[PDB]
Amino acid sequence: NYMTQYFKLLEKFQIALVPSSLSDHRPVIELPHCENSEIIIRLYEMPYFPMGFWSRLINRLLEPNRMYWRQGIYLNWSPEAYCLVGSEVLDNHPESFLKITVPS
Amino acid sequence: NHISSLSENFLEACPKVESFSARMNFLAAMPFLPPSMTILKLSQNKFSCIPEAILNLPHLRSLDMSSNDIQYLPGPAHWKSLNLRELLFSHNQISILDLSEKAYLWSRVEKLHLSHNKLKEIPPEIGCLENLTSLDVSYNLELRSFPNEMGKLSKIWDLPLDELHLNFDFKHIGCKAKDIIRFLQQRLKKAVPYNRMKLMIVGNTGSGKTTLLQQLMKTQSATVGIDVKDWPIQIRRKRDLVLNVWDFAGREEFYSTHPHFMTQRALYLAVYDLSKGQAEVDAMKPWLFNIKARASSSPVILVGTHLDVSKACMSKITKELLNKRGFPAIRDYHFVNATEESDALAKLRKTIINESLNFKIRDQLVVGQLIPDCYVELEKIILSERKNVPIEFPVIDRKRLLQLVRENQLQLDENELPHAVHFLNESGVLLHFQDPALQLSDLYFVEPKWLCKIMAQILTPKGIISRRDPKNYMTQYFKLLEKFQIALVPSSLSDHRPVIELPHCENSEIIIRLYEMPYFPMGFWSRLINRLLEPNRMYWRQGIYLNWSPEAYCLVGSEVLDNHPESFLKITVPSCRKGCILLGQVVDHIDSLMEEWFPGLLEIETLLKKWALYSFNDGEEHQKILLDDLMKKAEEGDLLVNPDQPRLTIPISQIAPDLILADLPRNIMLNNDELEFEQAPEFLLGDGSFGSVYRAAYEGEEVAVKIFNKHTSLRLLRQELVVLCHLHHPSLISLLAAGIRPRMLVMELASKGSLDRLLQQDKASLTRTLQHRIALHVADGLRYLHSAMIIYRDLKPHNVLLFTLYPNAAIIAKIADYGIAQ
Amino acid sequence: LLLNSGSREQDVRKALTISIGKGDSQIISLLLRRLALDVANNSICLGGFCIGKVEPSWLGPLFPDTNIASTLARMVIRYQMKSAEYITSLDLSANELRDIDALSQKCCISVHLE
Ligand SMILES: Nc1ncnc2c1ncn2[C@@H]1O[C@H](COP(=O)(O)OP(=O)(O)NP(=O)(O)O)[C@@H](O)[C@H]1O
Ligand SMILES: Nc1nc2c(ncn2[C@@H]2O[C@H](COP(=O)(O)OP(=O)(O)O)[C@@H](O)[C@H]2O)c(=O)[nH]1
Repeated sequence: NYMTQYFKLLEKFQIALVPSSLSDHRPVIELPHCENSEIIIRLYEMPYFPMGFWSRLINRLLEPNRMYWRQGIYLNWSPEAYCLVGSEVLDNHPESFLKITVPS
Repeated sequence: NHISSLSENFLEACPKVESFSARMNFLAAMPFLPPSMTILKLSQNKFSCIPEAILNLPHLRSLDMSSNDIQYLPGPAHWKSLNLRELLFSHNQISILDLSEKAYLWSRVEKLHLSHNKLKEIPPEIGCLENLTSLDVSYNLELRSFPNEMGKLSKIWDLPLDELHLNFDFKHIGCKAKDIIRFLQQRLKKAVPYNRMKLMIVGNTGSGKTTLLQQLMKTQSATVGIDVKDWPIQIRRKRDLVLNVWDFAGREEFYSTHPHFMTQRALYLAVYDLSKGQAEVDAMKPWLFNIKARASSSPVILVGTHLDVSKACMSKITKELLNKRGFPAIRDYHFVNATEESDALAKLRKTIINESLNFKIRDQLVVGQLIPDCYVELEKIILSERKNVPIEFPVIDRKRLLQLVRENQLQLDENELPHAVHFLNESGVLLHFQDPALQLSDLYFVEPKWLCKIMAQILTPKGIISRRDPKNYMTQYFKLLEKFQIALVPSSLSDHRPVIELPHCENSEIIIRLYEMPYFPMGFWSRLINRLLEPNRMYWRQGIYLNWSPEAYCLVGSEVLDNHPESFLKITVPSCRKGCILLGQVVDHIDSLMEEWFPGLLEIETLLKKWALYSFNDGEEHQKILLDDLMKKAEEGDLLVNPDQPRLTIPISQIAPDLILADLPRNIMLNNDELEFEQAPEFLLGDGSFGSVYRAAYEGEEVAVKIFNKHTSLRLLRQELVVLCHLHHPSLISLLAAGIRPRMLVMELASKGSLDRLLQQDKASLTRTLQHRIALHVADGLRYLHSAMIIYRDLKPHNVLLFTLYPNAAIIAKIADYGIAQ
Repeated sequence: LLLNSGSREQDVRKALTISIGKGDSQIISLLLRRLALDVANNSICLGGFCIGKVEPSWLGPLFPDTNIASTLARMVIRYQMKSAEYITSLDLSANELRDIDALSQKCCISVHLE
């Protein structure tokens, strides 16, 4: 009967749905805005992703049909209002990236 | 009138009557009509035979005795009249169309209606009636024949063929109905037999599919494409028989293009790979289900291709589970080594030949069908042009094809040539797509194995790709690949679904519907996704989730159920009005896909259970109760669905807003309360009889209701409604209500009727400004329809409905926009 | 004056129902002249207008039987510029009548009714 201690610790330990072992394949997403002026992009280029990075990020980002995967969120309210915290990779670039897409 | 029998001298001293019409009267005999008749209308009367008094009027011109209990028709050498022009005999117990005595006496006959009768066979003396315009022999279901002599009736422009067995069944219908006379005429010219059918070898991932084909024709890489070959069979019964073999690809990467090459006129083989016994038979079941969904009437001869190993009684599961459960007609089965010849392989050849000679769909014997010699000459020409055109580009230009047919003295004009090449594509000689959306009207693929090796070559985030590498015909590549469901490629596209959340989960605002089927057909998901892009669509292999808002989205997933082998298709949508619109569009798209591609499913268990889900308690629904859609549709009289007690209920619009007409914009709700209407009295039916058009008072105003007979479909009705929902032009007949119980339609009432009756009866009213106002209003309607990006295709004074005769009015003329509905 | 200018047919029809509520012969005669008289072809088309009864004083003037404001207009626009055969058709059908006997008496209409 200390099961809620288990669940609260697992939430504290970034286990809860589990962020690890969660669908590494990203889906083939489309976006309603692609005219390259109404889209704000920002990169967060780092050499590697730290160990418990994506679990801590996804857990601290649920605060909106969030169709996430291991390395993304895409929480969407509207074509006029959404976000996409992806993880883009670049051609001929060993350093990892973190690509934030949002309408303007 | 309820008259029983006319007086013997009823028309005694009226020697000028012309149009004595006594319809739906309890009449039995005609007592001495005068000799000055032209037209009589004696239909729906209790007649037993054509009375002799009508057979002596020397100027009779028309005769309506439809829906009468008459048996024998007197032949054309008894009528004593030389101006017969319209004989109508629908819905009678007539058996013979005897036209053998002197058939040339009926040469002036224009219309002739023998529909809905017990006719046996059309006599071949019909060909002399050179002035036939509308011969009606539909709705007999016992004819199954057409004499080649009727190819001379060139004046025929329409020929109803509804609900009758057929012989050629050549996929050309009577929508043109003059081409049918052209084919009958050309068959009357030459009438050569034909011996060619397809043999589609079907298996999977390495079996006796190529080696078996190498041994069968008495002649190693895996198949890429479908590898079209052919081989003749010299039957000694001297029947020179050739059949082309299509050994389909085995790997699942090509499984999204095989439905383009599975026709109903073919004999299939199914291969086991008997090394892994008792499981490969279970693995062969999706192939058999796909054969059933594609070609419902084609036999399948199984082959076990490993008699080198053993698992010997693997025929037990075949004899138990594979006989008849929704699987195609397994006519036989064998077992063979398929590497060198044997008595088993020899009897396999013999059974393949014997099952080929007795295909006989609808008892027609398609292995020895009859065609004009122009078809066989075109076949020899094209088969010689395959060797005459190099392998770099076997596609043939349309003008080159015309030059090829003009290079010889064939009787093929440009009229019959589309059906010619369609029939040759049916027998698999040259593949050609006459779809005008494709740029294939000048593309005629001789040697289709080139096309199948090329168009399947491309299959050799995760799945998308833009233009990245062909002599400047690359847009033909891309258009064909779109036509072949290749384009981004739907196959090899991210099988893992994402962990999606939904903003609405309280189990009352979510409409769910299932589409439970045993397996997914071959090219199902590619065809669905391609036909569903018409909104950040974050799709995958087996889903879409196109989303406009938390208030408006859709999710065509593919849910799988615990302890359920049958697959499913789960449509999730919110329960606002936009949710109902999206659900209706999606359901209509899916049904159109299944009707146009897999008719074998939607046929009789029906192999496809359309379910519906509903909750009693909003939230914590506790496994929403499944309910089949069919009897839920049958519960249309009760607009609420309730449990065993009436302490709760649910409206049908809540959980099935497509049956209840609410998925369309709600301005055309039927609203049966204020409909003062009676379909019975013909007073109101006087507003039109060819269509079931009546007169009624609805919502206080006068309307002209149209009752739908059983010739329409509810889905087709909804398709007609959505285009007719939002036109709204002042020169257009607007709609007021539409719905079910009964399937009716409430359109506005034109006071002065149609234009043709006005100019026929009251021509003094057209006064050079009413004419101009009518023309201006009709031109306004036509310009609106062309700005509505639609055609009308039948404009006539039968459709110009007038509203007043005051010239300086706001509205005068209105057109009937139901012509776009058909 | 108001009917010779541009007036909507729905407006004239609604005002016809109003002026037939307080029945006054001359005004409703003018409204019917604007609505249902087609002089070009000797045509009365008094059709769909659901009037209760019919008085022969109403359609009476339908049968054939001072430049003050213009000069004021001309002066003020100058200042604006400086500063810048019987009728044989009678159709009375959709009007929900109940007794046509009002037309039966020898009114001022019978010479036209012949
Ligand atoms: N809304 C309407 N108001 C007044 N008259 C109408 C209306 N709809 C139809 N009619 C009349 O009724 C006739 C029959 O209607 P309709 O259903 O269009 O038959 P159709 O025009 O001959 N073609 P079809 O529908 O195949 O029988 C028309 O030709 C018109 O004269
Ligand atoms: N030794 C042996 N090989 C077999 C037998 N049946 C099939 N095969 C093998 O099956 C292979 C052919 O695979 P196939 O199905 O024709 O290729 P696919 O159609 O592209 O999948 C050949 O390599 C054969 O060796 C058999 O009875 N004995």
